[PDB]
Amino acid sequence: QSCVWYGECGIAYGDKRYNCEYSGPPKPLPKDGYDLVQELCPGFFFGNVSLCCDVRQLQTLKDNLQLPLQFLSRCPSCFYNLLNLFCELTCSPRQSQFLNVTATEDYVDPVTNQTKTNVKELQYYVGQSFANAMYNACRDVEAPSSNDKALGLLCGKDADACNATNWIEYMFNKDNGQAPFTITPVFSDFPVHGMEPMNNATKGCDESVDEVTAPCSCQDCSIVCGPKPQPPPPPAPWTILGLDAMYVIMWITYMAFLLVFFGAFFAVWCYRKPVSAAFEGCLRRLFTRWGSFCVRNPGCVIFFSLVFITACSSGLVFVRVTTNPVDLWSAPSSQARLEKEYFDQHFGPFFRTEQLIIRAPLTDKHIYQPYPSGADVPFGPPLDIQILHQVLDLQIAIENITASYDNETVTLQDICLAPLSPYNTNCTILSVLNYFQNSHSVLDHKKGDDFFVYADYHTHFLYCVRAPASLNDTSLLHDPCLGTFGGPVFPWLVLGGYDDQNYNNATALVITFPVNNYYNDTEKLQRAQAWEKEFINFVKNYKNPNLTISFTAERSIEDELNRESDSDVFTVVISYAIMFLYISLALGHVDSKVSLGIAGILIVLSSVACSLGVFSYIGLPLTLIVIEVIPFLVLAVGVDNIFILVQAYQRDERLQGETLDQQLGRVLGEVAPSMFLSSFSETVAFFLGALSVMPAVHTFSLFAGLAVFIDFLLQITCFVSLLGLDIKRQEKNRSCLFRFFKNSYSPLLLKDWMRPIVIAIFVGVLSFSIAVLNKVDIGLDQSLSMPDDSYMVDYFKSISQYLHAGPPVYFVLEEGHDYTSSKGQNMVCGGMGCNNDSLVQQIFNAAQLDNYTRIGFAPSSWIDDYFDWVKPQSSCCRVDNITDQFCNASVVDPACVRCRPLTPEGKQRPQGGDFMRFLPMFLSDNPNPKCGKGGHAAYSSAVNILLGHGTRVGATYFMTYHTVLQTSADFIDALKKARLIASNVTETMGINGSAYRVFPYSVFYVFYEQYLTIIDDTIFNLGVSLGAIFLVTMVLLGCELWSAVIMCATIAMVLVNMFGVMWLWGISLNAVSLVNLVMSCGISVEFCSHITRAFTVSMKGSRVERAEEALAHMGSSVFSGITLTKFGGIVVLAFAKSQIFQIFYFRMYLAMVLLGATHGLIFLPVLLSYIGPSV
Ligand SMILES: *[C@@H]1O[C@H](CO)[C@@H](O[C@@H]2O[C@H](CO)[C@@H](O)[C@H](O[C@H]3O[C@H](CO)[C@@H](O)[C@H](O)[C@@H]3O)[C@H]2NC(C)=O)[C@H](O)[C@H]1NC(C)=O
Ligand SMILES: *[C@@H]1O[C@H](CO)[C@@H](O[C@@H]2O[C@H](CO)[C@@H](O[C@@H]3O[C@H](CO)[C@@H](O)[C@H](O)[C@@H]3O)[C@H](O)[C@H]2NC(C)=O)[C@H](O)[C@H]1NC(C)=O
Ligand SMILES: *[C@@H]1O[C@H](CO)[C@@H](O[C@H]2O[C@H](CO)[C@@H](O)[C@H](O)[C@H]2NC(C)=O)[C@H](O)[C@H]1NC(C)=O
Ligand SMILES: *[C@@H]1O[C@H](CO)[C@@H](O[C@H]2O[C@H](CO)[C@@H](O)[C@H](O)[C@H]2NC(C)=O)[C@H](O)[C@H]1NC(C)=O
Ligand SMILES: CC(C)CCC[C@@H](C)[C@H]1CC[C@H]2[C@@H]3CC=C4C[C@@H](O)CC[C@]4(C)[C@H]3CC[C@]12C
Ligand SMILES: CC(C)CCC[C@@H](C)[C@H]1CC[C@H]2[C@@H]3CC=C4C[C@@H](O)CC[C@]4(C)[C@H]3CC[C@]12C
Ligand SMILES: *[C@@H]1O[C@H](CO)[C@@H](O)[C@H](O)[C@H]1NC(C)=O
Ligand SMILES: *[C@@H]1O[C@H](CO)[C@@H](O)[C@H](O)[C@H]1NC(C)=O
Ligand SMILES: *[C@@H]1O[C@H](CO)[C@@H](O)[C@H](O)[C@H]1NC(C)=O
Ligand SMILES: *[C@@H]1O[C@H](CO)[C@@H](O)[C@H](O)[C@H]1NC(C)=O
Ligand SMILES: *[C@@H]1O[C@H](CO)[C@@H](O)[C@H](O)[C@H]1NC(C)=O
Ligand SMILES: *[C@@H]1O[C@H](CO)[C@@H](O)[C@H](O)[C@H]1NC(C)=O
Ligand SMILES: *[C@@H]1O[C@H](CO)[C@@H](O)[C@H](O)[C@H]1NC(C)=O
Ligand SMILES: *[C@@H]1O[C@H](CO)[C@@H](O)[C@H](O)[C@H]1NC(C)=O
Ligand SMILES: *[C@@H]1O[C@H](CO)[C@@H](O)[C@H](O)[C@H]1NC(C)=O
Repeated sequence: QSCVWYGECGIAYGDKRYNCEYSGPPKPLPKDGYDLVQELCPGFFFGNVSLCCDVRQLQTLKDNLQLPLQFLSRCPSCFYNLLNLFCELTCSPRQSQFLNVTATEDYVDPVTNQTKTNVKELQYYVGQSFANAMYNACRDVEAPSSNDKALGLLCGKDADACNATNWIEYMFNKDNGQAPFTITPVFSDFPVHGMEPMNNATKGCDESVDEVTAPCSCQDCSIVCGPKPQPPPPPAPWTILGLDAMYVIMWITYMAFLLVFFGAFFAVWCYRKPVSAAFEGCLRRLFTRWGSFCVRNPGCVIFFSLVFITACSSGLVFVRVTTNPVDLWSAPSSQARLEKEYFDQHFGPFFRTEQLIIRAPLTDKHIYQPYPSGADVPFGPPLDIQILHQVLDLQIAIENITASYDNETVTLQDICLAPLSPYNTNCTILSVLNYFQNSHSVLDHKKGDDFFVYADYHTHFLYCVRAPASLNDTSLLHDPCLGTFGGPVFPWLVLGGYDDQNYNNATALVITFPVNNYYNDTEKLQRAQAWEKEFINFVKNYKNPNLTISFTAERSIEDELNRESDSDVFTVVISYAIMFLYISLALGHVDSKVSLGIAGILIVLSSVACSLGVFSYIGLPLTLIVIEVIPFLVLAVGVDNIFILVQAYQRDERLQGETLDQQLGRVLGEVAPSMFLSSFSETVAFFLGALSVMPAVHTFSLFAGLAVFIDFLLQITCFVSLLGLDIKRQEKNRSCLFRFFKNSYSPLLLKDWMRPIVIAIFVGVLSFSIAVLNKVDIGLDQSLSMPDDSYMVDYFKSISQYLHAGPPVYFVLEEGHDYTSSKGQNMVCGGMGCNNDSLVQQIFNAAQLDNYTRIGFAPSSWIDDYFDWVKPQSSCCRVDNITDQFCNASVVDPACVRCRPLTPEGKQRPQGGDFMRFLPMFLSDNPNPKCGKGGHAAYSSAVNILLGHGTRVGATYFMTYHTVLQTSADFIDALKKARLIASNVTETMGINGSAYRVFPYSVFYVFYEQYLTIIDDTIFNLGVSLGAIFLVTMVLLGCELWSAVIMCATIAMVLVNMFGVMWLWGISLNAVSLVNLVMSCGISVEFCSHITRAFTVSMKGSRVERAEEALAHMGSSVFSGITLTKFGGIVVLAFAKSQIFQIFYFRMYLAMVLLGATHGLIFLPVLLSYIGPSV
């Protein structure tokens, strides 16, 4: 056997040369084009080659394969068979078996006068199962900038009826203009004329060609791609018989309660036919004696108390204020905080983002019609050419801003981040104008002639939203849309308002300005914030009636909070003014107590300032929010104690010749145990609520506890002396409620029929509260912490309404992994031979779910890219022969050799020291137009290399994006499921011990890690505070366990009803809701204590009469003392300016006050009447 048509001497036209005829033996290859044999069909290299082939023939094949390579190279198993059909067809060693030249003519040589016979025509025998396996396996390849089949672009006609036999005929036909001579294919599967066609092994778009080349994608093949994944949605509601299954357990219980209760009443109604006294007695004596002492030594007492106030409150000179949200809302040692500490150290902190959500309301969508052919494509309003010009103008102007600072200018070019610098230094700007490179000329330049435009910016947009990483349009335009900074711009980051793939339909435009964030550096942060201030002002004052901008900045939340935290002290001052007005006129009724009310307010403010100052000395910084919510609470408690004491005296009648000290000592000894119990129960409650892990609640709790305690002490002391002085005064000229409570309310409430109704109603409300308890929301909106008139609220609305991607995620593989071994790479890979449970594959599956696991996009790993780069076929890597230095992809090719040898052993992955030998050059590679993307603009940051000792790799991350996250529920779900993925990877890696582990890092993790344990945090906090209250009460009130248990049960009822009100007004259970509940459990005592003690210490006959006696006596002071004061306070606060107050403090306080009032003054009377301790 032998080949024909050897060499290429003839010429058809242009460069087309008819191959020369030569029917001799197959020519041993010259050892010269060994590389070509490894590129065209490596199936020939088993050296004795004896190939009929010629290198000018190999290179003219390669020249013809440019467009087929461009289309079918997407799926290697396809372009592989196509090659099998051409290499064998041209210079296979048994060419004569399946070939027969027909037409040949002399070719005169202008060099030798020697006639060389050209091959004008011949037939090529192709199997039918071969043409069938080829077309059917390549028929699915889609084209770029379209959703057609690449055969639609390679048949020469519509892709709907290009059969498999005709297309090969057209490919071999010179009628297209590419084939140098037309070949008539014969598709016979059996040897005819003694001529048997070629039938080599064949591979479809599903099977892979080599142990390193992944199969074709289901984008370009329909058979490879199967059933989608699906998670099971568990609601986990019990729903016993149709309803919440908690609505029924309670309704069922309540009916049982009402029957077992009225079935005992209506059942009896027919039946008509040293251990305690020793500690409670020394306190009375001590307090009487001390009150007498303070009443007869007023000068010394008041002077020492003022000296104490100043000595303690002068530490307010060292006051520091914390405004950085991380320190406020993040525990200094939480798991997420430690992960953020680890990420900022090895990869540098996450950058600062300044978004811009532009929208064009004044415009309608328009249609784009392709000239040659194609369905109509509608474009959203903002993708209009005029709107694009105006947005480009806005962006180019946003780049000017300089915002001088510290006597020096600070330009964006200076503060923004440029990944690949100092080679390219423009910087990262993520706008849809980067597809055109921010150029009016590039945006307007058209490539058509009158009556039609060939290409347009519509065409460019459509091509690169499909392929945003190209370096040229390569389709009648030949322009890249990679971006001025170098690196792709993903269409989901620069657009919004479209529908699930149709970036044509985008209704909004997103524009991001990434800025470097610095780790332990303040001049740079000051510089960035100084630029951001001017950016904000500019964007705020830009008019442009054609656009509706929703903007933000990294420093905008902090600015918003410093503006709301100073806009309500103007609120707190009116509150104290109304408190003083009420206190001055109501404290007894020149029967006016204005002088005494002023003294009480000054003692209270003194207590506030003193608390703040002592803790400033200790070093706890102020949150300025506390400094605003603390005064209200302290005023409430102080006014209650003052009124109790002053009124028991006012209501006290003097024995025989008593001057002043004896009466005051007697009144204080009989009133102090109660005031002391209330003050201590609240101090302990508050201090104990200062145990959670949140610096804002921690410090607030501490501050408020100390202020209340110090205020109690200072009041009881300076104020009892000053009360003695003022009582002496006025006795030289220098009740209507009590009648009611005893006269018409106490008797009514305690009748024998009204009591069962009241108890039933209150137990019913408690049952309701227990039923709807577990339906309380969890978390904070993050949009309600802002005023109403702010632009951040609008920005959050715009996000929720338009954006499609969320915050980026980094799956940080900690330091300690190998990376220099087959298995060490398989654990990390998302590739050919490495495992199916690897990190990248697991993140890929998670992204495939995208609703269950809130991870939206593929990992975009660096090791997969590195391997693609190092593969010899790619050829991007190329070293100098003598220097072992990185030869760029654009080089004269003087002496640079390929990095990996092009052999079967070199095809494998670089497992040994070549990995770490070539990795740095990759990470230093730039985006070369001939090579590709390079590994500098995307992975230089993502890979850490330790110098020396073999240059072992450090910590690396694989960053993907979250899905649009709109609510606290969304954020907590994202955190949880990211943790799940990380734990799976950590498990699968099978680490010896816990030397290292994978963990995900996102910006909001520190702010949302508290809601993964907030429920157990609430349980612990509430239980501990209530047990502390219980113990303090059962100790201080004597030793009666019955009174203490009744009071504790009433406060627990109050808390449960607090949770009911939470559910009912839409308050969430965050660390603020939790602080207020743990506080309320401490304020309830202030109500529940007076009534129960007035009941306990009484020696009348029946339970009803004891109840009415306690009600009259103490409740006349309790309704006027605590209720009205706290009510005036809350009604002034109802008009807030910061949202969080007006929602949580106002609602929580109104609920607490009115709930405690009702419980105390009604349910305590009746419950004691029924089951109170006898004596
Ligand atoms: C989201 O974008 C897609 C396309 O990117 C929109 O699909 C197109 O819908 C518009 C609506 O008018 C059609 O103009 C267009 O269909 C055109 O071409 C067909 C081809 O025969 C023609 O018969 C029609 O008359 C029309 O000219 C749609 N494109 C196709 C065929 O896919 C989709 O509607 C967008 N979503 C929204 C909210 O509009
Ligand atoms: C992932 O996100 C959500 C899953 O919660 C899915 O949302 C897609 O589109 C909108 C979202 O607002 C919803 O639309 C659906 O439209 C059809 C129209 O016929 C309607 O019959 C459905 O009842 C539903 O309203 C829907 O949440 C969702 N659509 C579908 C078909 O799921 C999204 O689809 C999810 N991704 C995948 C791949 O399912
Ligand atoms: C077509 O099939 C033939 C089968 O002989 C291939 O020829 C080689 O087959 C093996 C590699 O595929 C070699 O190990 C054999 O040495 C060699 N067989 C012969 C001719 O003796 C041929 O390579 C196939 N086509 C391609 C893709 O090269
Ligand atoms: C971004 O980098 C490009 C080069 O990569 C810089 O060069 C540009 O300079 C002018 C912009 O002011 C344009 O007129 C040039 O066309 C453009 N270079 C090329 C190749 O055309 C440019 O200065 C950088 N920034 C901007 C804003 O373009
Ligand atoms: C417009 C489309 C159809 C063109 C793509 C098909 C082209 C690239 C195919 C069809 C026929 C093929 C040619 C058939 C014959 C020869 C002669 C041989 O000694 C070198 C390869 C060469 C030159 C082939 C190059 C690739 C080729 C030209
Ligand atoms: C209110 C009492 C307990 C004092 C505490 C005041 C401060 C610490 C509270 C009040 C409002 C709160 C903010 C509410 C909203 C947000 C936006 C969110 O994306 C980050 C947390 C952050 C920033 C919270 C941090 C904590 C916060 C600032
Ligand atoms: C090739 O693939 C096509 C795709 O539909 C299929 O119809 C055809 O049967 C396949 N060829 C076979 C099975 O021989
Ligand atoms: C703003 O930018 C324009 C264009 O880059 C430039 O001409 C001008 O000097 C810059 N500064 C201005 C306008 O103050
Ligand atoms: C910067 O400071 C120097 C010295 O204080 C001063 O002379 C100079 O004017 C300042 N820069 C500008 C722009 O004014
Ligand atoms: C895109 O198109 C050209 C072909 O004209 C290609 O060679 C190159 O990769 C890109 N253009 C340039 C000028 O490099
Ligand atoms: C809006 O766009 C038009 C486009 O012609 C322009 O003339 C106008 O100045 C822009 N701003 C407006 C109308 O406020
Ligand atoms: C996954 O793990 C290995 C590698 O593929 C294999 O033993 C197993 O069958 C695979 N199965 C799936 C579903 O990935
Ligand atoms: C490249 O280096 C090899 C290694 O010794 C050497 O044999 C070869 O001659 C060198 N070629 C050139 C062009 O420097
Ligand atoms: C390519 O590498 C050469 C090596 O010296 C360098 O001079 C040139 O600037 C590089 N071009 C790129 C990275 O685009
Ligand atoms: C984590 O892995 C388990 C099996 O080990 C699997 O059941 C679960 O779905 C995985 N979680 C994901 C993929 O979020």
